[PDB]
This record gives sequence, C-alpha cells and structure tokens, in this order.
Amino acid sequence: TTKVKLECNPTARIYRKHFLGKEHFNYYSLDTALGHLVFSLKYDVIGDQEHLRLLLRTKCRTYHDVIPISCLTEFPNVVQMAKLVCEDVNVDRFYPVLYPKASRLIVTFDEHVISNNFKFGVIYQKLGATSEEELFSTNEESPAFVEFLEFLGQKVKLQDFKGFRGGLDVTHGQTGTESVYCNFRNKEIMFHVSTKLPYTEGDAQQLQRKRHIGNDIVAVVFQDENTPFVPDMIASNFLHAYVVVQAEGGGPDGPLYKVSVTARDDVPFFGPPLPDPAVFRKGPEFQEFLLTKLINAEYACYKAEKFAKLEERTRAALLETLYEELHIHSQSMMGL
Repeated sequence: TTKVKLECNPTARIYRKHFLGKEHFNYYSLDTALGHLVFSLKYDVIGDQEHLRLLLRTKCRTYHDVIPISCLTEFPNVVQMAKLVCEDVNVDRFYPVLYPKASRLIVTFDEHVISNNFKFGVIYQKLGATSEEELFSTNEESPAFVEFLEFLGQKVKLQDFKGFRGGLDVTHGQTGTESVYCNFRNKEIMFHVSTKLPYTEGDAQQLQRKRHIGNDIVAVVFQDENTPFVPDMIASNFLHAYVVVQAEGGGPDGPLYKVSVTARDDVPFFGPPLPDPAVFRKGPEFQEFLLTKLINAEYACYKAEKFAKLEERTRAALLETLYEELHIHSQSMMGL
C-alpha cells in the first residue's frame, strides 16, 4: 500500500518537495501594488532539458510555474524572472535572503494550510428523527452504533490524555467520560461523539454537546433506517459537510454500510470517489476510506465562503510576519 495524497491545497507542498534541502534562492522585495513579496527559485534539469521552477508569494496568493531555458545563455535577472511567473509585479530590484534558517521559516508559511490534527463530529439519528433536539439528546447507543464506534477508532480515557484533545477536557474531566480518537496518517483525529459528551437535564439545545459538534467543520451521521438528512436539520456557523452512514441487515459477515455525502452548495467536490454500489466493508478497508473522506472534506470547506474570507486576513498577516524576519535577519548578515 502506498495511498493517494490528502486533498489539501496541492500548491502548498511544492516548496517542501522541490526546494527544501536542495540548492535554491530566496528573494524578497516591496511592491506597493501587490504587497510584501517572498519569492523562491530553483534551477534544475530533467534529462538534459533545463527548466527553472519559480514560486512567488503575495499578500494574497502564491504563484507557481515551470520555465524552460536552453543555452539561452541569458539568465533572466531576478526581476525579469519574477515577471515571468507574475506579470503585475513591478519592483525596482529584489533583495536576496541570507538567513540560514530562512528555508525553515518559508516552508512553515506555505504549509500552514495543511493541518496535522482534526476534530470531527459524530451524531446518532434514531427512529425517524428530524429536528435538532431529537438527535442531540439521544442517550444509550444502538447495537449497530456501538459496533461502529470501536471499528472507526480506539476508545480512550479523557482523564489523562497525552495527544491532541481538540477542545475536550483532560484534567478536570468537564467534557465527557470517554471519547473516540485515532492516529491516521501522520495526522491526529479526535471525534466529538454526542452520546459520549456530557448531558444537561432540561436543556433544549443541549449546549454541553453542541459546543463541540457545533464548532466542527465536518461530521459523521450514523443512521439505522433510511431517514433523510440535510445540512438544515442542525444550525451551525461552522458545520459545512456531512458524511451519512447507515447500517444494513444484508451482511452475514459484517453489516453493509450505505454511504453518501451531504454538501452545502458552498463546498466543492472532494474526497475519494464514492463506489458504484455505494456499499462498504466492516473491516480496516472501509475505515481507511472514511477518514480520508473526512480529511478531504474539511480541506474542501477551507475553500468555501466562510473560511476563505477569514483565511485572506490570516495569510497577509503571516506573510508580514515572515517578510519582516527575512528582512532584519538578512540585513544583520552584514549590517546596514
């Protein structure tokens, strides 16, 4: 097994696998038209055909393109080169980055839209539920739901947990007795199961359960019958995608699971493609799929309306952070 890539923004991990730990150059300059600029370049050959991989980062976006070069003898100067991957660039000259730690500051800026840990939600839909409270108040698990939870991940005591918590309570034990968690790739996934989360008596919205699942971006929904579901049954500013999972009595060895997505017309197509039966295993086969689908699901929402707006301001701020560091540190490599 080698496995397909996680559907994070592909253009992020470029620097990582082409520039880092190999010979490149990093330059910075101040364009008053586009903002702070942090721009890398690598001269490389494939076969005997010489190319020139460029990567320029703006207050806003990050531009990539490969440019071939013959014995074109002229090496396009750094300003020309910049303009060959982004035309709106209009600067006097670029200044070279000379801080020997720079490559690590840079890789860490590009790889900030890839995340190492995930908090997902789990909800049980019983009988023929429709509203919010019908779901969020369900106590005591279905036979199928119990079987499902131990298969999906390992049970873990929260009371002295060393890994990624995801907003849950370790020390005081305020949030749930136990939970479900697993280590997927080099990624850490923590689930917020409603039934495992603490119950309040008389509470309509069930706030103690809805504080976690409500701040989740993606969540699983486990059914027993074929009771319909939409992203409107639940009211949340954060939940943008749901994975529907339903049990079957048509499996002599392992129950069959009917699986389907429920997007908001805000999120793109994502995840490993859904099989033509739309049915699944009971073993590690399906488990591996589901988690990729959820991880790819969140990465899909990153592009959606709500998060992209916030991301815009984060990116520019983190760029200024970086731009400063490469400026001051490159300067005190000679002074001035």
